[PDB]
Amino acid sequence: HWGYGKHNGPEHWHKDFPIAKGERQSPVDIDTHTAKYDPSLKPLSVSYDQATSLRILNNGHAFNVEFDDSQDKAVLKGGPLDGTYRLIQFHFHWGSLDGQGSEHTVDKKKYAAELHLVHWNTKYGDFGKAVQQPDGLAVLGIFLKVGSAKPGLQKVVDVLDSIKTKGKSADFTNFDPRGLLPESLDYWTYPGSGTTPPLLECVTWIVLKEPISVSSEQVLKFRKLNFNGEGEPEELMVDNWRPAQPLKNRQIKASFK
Ligand SMILES: O=c1cccccc1O
Ligand SMILES: [Zn+2]
Repeated sequence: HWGYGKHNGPEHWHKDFPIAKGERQSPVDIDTHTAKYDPSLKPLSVSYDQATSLRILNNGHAFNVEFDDSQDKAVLKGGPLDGTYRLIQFHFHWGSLDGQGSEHTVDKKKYAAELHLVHWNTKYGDFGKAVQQPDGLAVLGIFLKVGSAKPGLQKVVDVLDSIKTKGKSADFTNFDPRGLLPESLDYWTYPGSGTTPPLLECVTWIVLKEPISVSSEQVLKFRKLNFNGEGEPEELMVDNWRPAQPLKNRQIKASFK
């Protein structure tokens, strides 16, 4: 089955998921000079005050912090979006070394990691119906650089010992994802896809310009997780990023001058 190794990595995905070579795949390189300011974009509205986290799960490719999405509680709207998108989960992608790990790149620069806050369009009733639609998802992408610690990340780092291997979960209530956001909500946006199989082309990407800083100790702890299940040979969960894909017939728009 798919993964991030030599034999089952991103270059192989297209055999089981032909949409891998589709017209609006993600991630992409953001060429900052070629991304045009769009003064018709709105400010992003991130309303996470009532977000209810439930659980954290190692799914064998990342860890997901899952939210209760059965009511309108943690929503994204505005910016490029029409309508209301509900947060369902966040996760990260990261590297084996600080010099790589992000999925999106900025003028070919790779950040140490990238956070994805996944939201589904509430006009489609739930996540599963939303991923049958070209405007089903909105993903807020936030870059991580290594420097100062992010205090709001620490509750996540500290629970990872308890979900080391694939299939493990832990209760993870009362986690406030506002503590993962940078100061500025300036963003780039484009139409694209999920970045893991099944790579569905549902996503309005909203990629914040400002990274967050995390400490070397915080990212080191991500790197102790395992792709494998308990009792299987240990394979460190590192380099769980898909490289930049061809832009094709798309324009990346900037919310800022
Ligand atoms: O960020 C993601 C969002 C939606 C679907 C699939 C995979 C991802 O990494
Ligand atoms: Zn992701």
